[PDB]
Amino acid sequence: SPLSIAELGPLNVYLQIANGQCQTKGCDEAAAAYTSFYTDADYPVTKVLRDPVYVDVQILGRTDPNLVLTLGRCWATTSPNAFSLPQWDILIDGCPYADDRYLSALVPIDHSSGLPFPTHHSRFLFKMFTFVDPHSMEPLREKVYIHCSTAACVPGQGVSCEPSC
Amino acid sequence: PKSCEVPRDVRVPCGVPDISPSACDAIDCCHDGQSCYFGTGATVQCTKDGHFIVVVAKDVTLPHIDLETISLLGQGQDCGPADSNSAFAIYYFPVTYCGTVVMEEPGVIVYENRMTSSYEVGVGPLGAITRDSSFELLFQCRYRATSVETLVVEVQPPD
Amino acid sequence: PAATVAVECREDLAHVEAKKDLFGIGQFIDPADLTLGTCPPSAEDPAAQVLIFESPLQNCGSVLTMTEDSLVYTFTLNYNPKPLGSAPVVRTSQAVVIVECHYPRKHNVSSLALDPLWVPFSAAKMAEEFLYFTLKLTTDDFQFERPSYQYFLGDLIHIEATVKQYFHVPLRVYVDRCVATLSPDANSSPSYAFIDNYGCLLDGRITGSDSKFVSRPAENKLDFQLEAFRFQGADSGMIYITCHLKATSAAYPLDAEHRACSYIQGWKEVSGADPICASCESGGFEVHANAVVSHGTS
Ligand SMILES: *[C@@H]1O[C@H](CO)[C@@H](O[C@@H]2O[C@H](CO)[C@@H](O[C@@H]3O[C@H](CO[C@H]4O[C@H](CO)[C@@H](O)[C@H](O)[C@@H]4O)[C@@H](O)[C@H](O[C@H]4O[C@H](CO)[C@@H](O)[C@H](O)[C@@H]4O[C@@H]4O[C@H](CO)[C@@H](O[C@@H]5O[C@H](CO)[C@H](O)[C@H](O)[C@H]5O)[C@H](O)[C@H]4NC(C)=O)[C@@H]3O)[C@H](O)[C@H]2NC(C)=O)[C@H](O)[C@H]1NC(C)=O
Repeated sequence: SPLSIAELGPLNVYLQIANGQCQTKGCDEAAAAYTSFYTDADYPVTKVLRDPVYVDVQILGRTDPNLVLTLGRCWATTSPNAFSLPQWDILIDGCPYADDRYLSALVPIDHSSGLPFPTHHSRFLFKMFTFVDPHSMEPLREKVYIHCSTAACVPGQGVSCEPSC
Repeated sequence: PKSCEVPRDVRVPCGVPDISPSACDAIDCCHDGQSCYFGTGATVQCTKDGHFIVVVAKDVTLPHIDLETISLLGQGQDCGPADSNSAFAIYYFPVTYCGTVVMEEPGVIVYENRMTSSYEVGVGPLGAITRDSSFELLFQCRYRATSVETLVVEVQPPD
Repeated sequence: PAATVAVECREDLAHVEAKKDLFGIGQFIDPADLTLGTCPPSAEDPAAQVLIFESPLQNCGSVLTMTEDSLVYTFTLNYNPKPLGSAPVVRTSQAVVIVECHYPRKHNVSSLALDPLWVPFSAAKMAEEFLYFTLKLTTDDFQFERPSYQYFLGDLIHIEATVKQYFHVPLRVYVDRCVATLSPDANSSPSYAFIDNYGCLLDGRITGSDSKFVSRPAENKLDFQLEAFRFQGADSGMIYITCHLKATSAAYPLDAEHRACSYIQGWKEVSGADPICASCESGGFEVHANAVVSHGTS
């Protein structure tokens, strides 16, 4: 019987790479990284192989603390197009890719992070690499791009908003 | 460029005790006044008994080079690192072994061998990656093969 | 309500506009009777006759739901009329309007370009050392070094030249010259090159001797014998012998400059490759010949 009105509204997700530097030798490097993030001018960003790349994925401009950002598959490409090949897997089903020796890792984002809405963020790290032509097993000498599928999630429903791993 | 700024916990001594500074220089080593040690980089030494000696700093590449990835021109039990510390790897094998190529030149016998490192590749369904560098070293032994030898005799008429 | 309740859905906030003539009845409602959940209207538009609510999506009695495509914030704009003054009377009917704000739930994100870095290594190295030889007087079987260096005329001086093989590829030794002198100086006069021209043992050729290259017990060894002698004006007995020794791999082809030759009724090569020695018969040496006279009977 009653009336019902409905409309759309924006909801945005943003991915950035951390550039925080350890305060002094001995600090917690993983924590120190996310104290700063690269800007657009800084790219393309040079990072040596095997080095830790700290990534932060975030919902922008929301104020509801019940929202939980959940990551799906996070992968890498040789070109800007995320559907382009070849691809390497960093996260699958929200949990580190298992067939990589230099295993990726999820970074807990607990109160120690001290974020206004820590639920809106999801952080993870991977070890820097370069793509190789499998036939010749030689460096492709091409840039790398990092991509993630994300979903905003609501706890208390029938769905789970955290990755079991 | 090769430099001798090696700290004392990882120095590899060069195998001639109480060698003089200029002799230690001749073997392509470093001398600090009290000791002789291998410098920073790749060092090649050919010794009198016909054995290769190679010293390689693991920091010649970024990221550092692993000791399994490196392989010589031929396979064998003696072709792996003979010794190693946290910073250097030491190879010691006969000039006959490990696929060494022998060349002939006028007055010198030339041995040649080659270190190559192979990327370890992670392969996935849709990609292939590596996190290693490459290391290639071509080293030779040029054994000079002529000398002036002498002897003496005394000949007396029979008596 | 048909066009009464409109909504704008923003990132953090919902903005609801209701027409003051909520029911299209010509008579405006009490803005105190219209509540979004339990929230009163925020402002008024005396020109558009619009009661304006603004609530962050988690406030004002909002229910949040999940679907495949979207997140849904569902509000309830409730109009509960109250008595029109001291009179216990109401002239409107109660109503509720459902306000929904949809938000795209799923997204994919990308980073900007990363550039991998590594330092490869490529260099060439050379190193040097010497092959080491031995030249030693030996015994009649070229088996042991001779304890003494003294000989009589007509004896054989047995000498062996060896290149020490150690771990090298099979080596062959060569003796391409030997100069005999009275003084240790190899250029001193008198001097006699009993071996010369790259291995030619010219003694047996010029002196008519049995001096020859006996044999090679191993490729890195070469045995030869030299029948003793003295110089014409020599008062001293000691004679100094200085030789050039060479070496190659056993796989190096025997050559006119890589040979060990001796004149035995014809130039002869130890190892049997006799033709190699053809060029030992050069100029510069004069074969000895004893004189001749006619036949007489004693
Ligand atoms: C956000 O990011 C997400 C993560 O990156 C994105 O999701 C990805 O989207 C891509 C593109 O759609 C998907 O790729 C497809 O995946 C399916 C299934 O993959 C499974 O396995 C992977 C393992 O890694 C899992 O991750 C995944 O979840 C699934 O379990 C593949 O089948 C697809 O391959 C086919 O399509 C591609 C093009 O898309 C072709 O290049 C390829 O050759 C394949 O072609 C098919 O070939 C078969 C034969 O093998 C054909 O079948 C034949 O058909 C004929 C005619 O009909 C006849 O019947 C024959 O009998 C029959 O055999 C078939 O017709 C071909 N189909 C084509 C060409 O379409 C492809 O790889 C990713 O899987 C997906 N990942 C995840 C995790 O979901 C998401 O899209 C992003 N969102 C946005 C908005 O950007």
